[PDB]
Amino acid sequence: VVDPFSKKDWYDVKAPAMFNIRNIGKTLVTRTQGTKIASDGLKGRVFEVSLADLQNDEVAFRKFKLITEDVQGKNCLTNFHGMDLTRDKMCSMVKKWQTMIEAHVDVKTTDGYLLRLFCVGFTKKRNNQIRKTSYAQHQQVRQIRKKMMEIMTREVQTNDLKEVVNKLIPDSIGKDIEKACQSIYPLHDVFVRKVKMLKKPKFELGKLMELHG
Amino acid sequence: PIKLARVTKVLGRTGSQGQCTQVRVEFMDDTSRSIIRNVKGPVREGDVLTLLESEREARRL
Amino acid sequence: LGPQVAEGENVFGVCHIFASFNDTFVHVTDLSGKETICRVTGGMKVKADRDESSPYAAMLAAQDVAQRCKELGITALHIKLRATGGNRTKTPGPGAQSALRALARSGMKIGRIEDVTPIPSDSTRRKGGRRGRRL
Amino acid sequence: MRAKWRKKRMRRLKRKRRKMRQRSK
Amino acid sequence: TKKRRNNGRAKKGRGHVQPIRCTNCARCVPKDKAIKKFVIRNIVEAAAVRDISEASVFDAYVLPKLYVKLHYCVSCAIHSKVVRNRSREARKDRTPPPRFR
RNA sequence: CGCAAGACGGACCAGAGCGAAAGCAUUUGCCAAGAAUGUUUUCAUUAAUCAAGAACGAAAGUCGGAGGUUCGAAGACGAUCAGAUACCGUCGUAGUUCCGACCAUAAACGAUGCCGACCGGCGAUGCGGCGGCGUUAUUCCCAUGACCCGCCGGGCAGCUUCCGGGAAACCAAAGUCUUUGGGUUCCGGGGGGAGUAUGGUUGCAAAGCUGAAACUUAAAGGAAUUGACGGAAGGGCACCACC
Ligand SMILES: [Mg+2]
Ligand SMILES: [Mg+2]
Ligand SMILES: [Mg+2]
Ligand SMILES: [Mg+2]
Ligand SMILES: [Mg+2]
Ligand SMILES: [Mg+2]
Ligand SMILES: [Mg+2]
Ligand SMILES: [Mg+2]
Ligand SMILES: [Mg+2]
Ligand SMILES: [Mg+2]
Ligand SMILES: [Mg+2]
Ligand SMILES: [Mg+2]
Ligand SMILES: [Mg+2]
Ligand SMILES: [Mg+2]
Ligand SMILES: [Mg+2]
Ligand SMILES: [Mg+2]
Ligand SMILES: [Mg+2]
Ligand SMILES: [Mg+2]
Ligand SMILES: [Mg+2]
Ligand SMILES: [Mg+2]
Ligand SMILES: [Mg+2]
Ligand SMILES: [Mg+2]
Ligand SMILES: [Mg+2]
Ligand SMILES: [Zn+2]
Repeated sequence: VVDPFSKKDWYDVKAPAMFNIRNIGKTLVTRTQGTKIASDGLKGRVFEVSLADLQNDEVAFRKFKLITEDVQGKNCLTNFHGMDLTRDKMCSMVKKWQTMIEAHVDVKTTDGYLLRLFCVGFTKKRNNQIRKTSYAQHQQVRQIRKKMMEIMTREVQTNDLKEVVNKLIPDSIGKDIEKACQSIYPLHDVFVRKVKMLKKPKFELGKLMELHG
Repeated sequence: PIKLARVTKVLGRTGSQGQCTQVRVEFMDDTSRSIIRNVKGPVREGDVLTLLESEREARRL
Repeated sequence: LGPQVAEGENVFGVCHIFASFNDTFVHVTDLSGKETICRVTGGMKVKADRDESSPYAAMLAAQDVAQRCKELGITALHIKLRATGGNRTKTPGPGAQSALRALARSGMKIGRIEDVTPIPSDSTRRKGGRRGRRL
Repeated sequence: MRAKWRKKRMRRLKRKRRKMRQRSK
Repeated sequence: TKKRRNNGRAKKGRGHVQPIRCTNCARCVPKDKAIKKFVIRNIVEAAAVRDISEASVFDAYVLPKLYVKLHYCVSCAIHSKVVRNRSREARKDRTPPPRFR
């Protein structure tokens, strides 16, 4: 009868200054009829963007969740809300004749952002190894998991969210964990695979404007 | 568009009763191109086939 | 009626393809997945319960949704392929591949493909009992 | 007859006897 | 008359193994006895590969793969012909079939 | 995009590990227990198997409380069918989950009691210990982790053998048996009646343990062989098959 898309308007959504590419696409929202404000419905939206769409030379199997925080006149301004890996990367990392070690921590940044970090690693077969399996004993697994937890804790609570995302973009935490765990048992495919937002500070416009420039 | 192709090699006999023939065909316009086709009727090497739709490919045996 | 975008740049959306063994869904949303552009199911095309999951119905639904979203101004689509998941099968239905190919036929640009089938770490008891479905 | 169902029939018959052959009687 | 020395399962030096559910019929079958199959395939089929490679916005964009673990009971494995009966002498041979060309 | 409840810990997960057996898989902490290996420590026969008597004992079931997501006996429907009171589909009650009391039964199986000695090879695998060129990490050094080549001791198994057994299938034990004796516990005597009746005993109940006879019958049964069949698998042929 009446077209619902004649009352729709298009907005442009921006990524924070941390990433090179800023325009991450567009979005749609119904105009304000006085009952419902378009801004209220516009906020709180989550976008999963591949890292290759945010940085030119970075990998594509790492995705970032960005949440709209403020609207500035046809310019939605987002903030970091999460990070994850693609399904096929995780499915191809897990193999049958090796050991997998996983760890998770809850760390609060200096600016109030509470994060939950997950890390995963796999035992690596030796170059001249003849034995089919590469299994780590339980005590070695516990040592490796503790080494993961301490490294993940020491790289978040000291820094703030802006530096945390900077470390997450190339995933230097995984490289540090992999290097530190060489003596216990060699590990490959070490990554921080998921990051969750647990508690946010009170919303501040100045913080967002500094985050976007 | 309609394309012409040349039969390069006869592969085998397909079909429930073996009525169809599986062959390899190369396009006249682009000699590099080659696909696998199912043909109805007697066909040998060197025949020219008229492909009304040249994108489809057949599951070889 | 749509975004003001230059010819060079492509407007992106997300296409959720739900391929079951009984029905097929092609859904188009914005990048946040909160706004629906067009949703067409395989049961709208064929007036029979047999052919809802057929490749033909999926092909028709893909063309319908492609035309509808091309009207509004979306030229490229990201693909989120989904199976039924849960306790049941993880294998996509027979309509997913045909729907995706038809969506490519209609001139739509294809973004990144991603599997989004829900996978439990462990779940409730599956329907059927100890001896399974005896047909 | 399957031995399991034969055993079940014997048990049901014994229960029926026990109900009829009351200890009070 | 025992048909197999290992009783058709892989249970050695333990009492109980937790059961899983057949992918086909949802029957409860012990994990060691069940027939497992790891399937790694392409999301798009052969023709769809060529159809999609032209319509993609990226250059040499690699299509994602599908990884599935399938569990079958004996009846479903036999009926689907993923497992067949063999000769009395050939039953002992437990080398996987030569799929590598 | 969030919230709430309950149940389960995928992939990694293996003819791998632990436990007397039932059985045991998210992280961390605490508590007590244990096998194996190392030992130029200590006691000095303290040992093996076991009537009586005890602890534990899947699932289902019973009695009280707490929760009830999923599944789901019974039940109500829709289909199928000559007929279905079944298989299939929609719902759904006990139950499935936790605590406290009962129940003591499974193809509870390696269908194979425990302790000890002897009797062929081979390659792996898990734990502990010992020895040795050489690659890697702890920026240097030993030393300790990851690999590599060996040896010893327990453990789960595998391949091979005219060791020898057996009716054979098969078994390095199911061998060392008419060339018959290492110790010890339980237990069988053609097939049915029948694990039934009765007595005793335990339990709230369901039922558990012990457990006959009258009568009837010339076979029942094990392993293997050749055929015939199969709504079992794979090949081949035929215009009295098809295309
Ligand atoms: Mg249907
Ligand atoms: Mg339907
Ligand atoms: Mg059947
Ligand atoms: Mg038999
Ligand atoms: Mg058992
Ligand atoms: Mg098997
Ligand atoms: Mg043991
Ligand atoms: Mg797990
Ligand atoms: Mg006793
Ligand atoms: Mg119980
Ligand atoms: Mg119970
Ligand atoms: Mg109760
Ligand atoms: Mg139900
Ligand atoms: Mg018994
Ligand atoms: Mg058994
Ligand atoms: Mg027994
Ligand atoms: Mg050994
Ligand atoms: Mg061990
Ligand atoms: Mg060792
Ligand atoms: Mg004797
Ligand atoms: Mg007798
Ligand atoms: Mg005739
Ligand atoms: Mg004819
Ligand atoms: Zn099955």
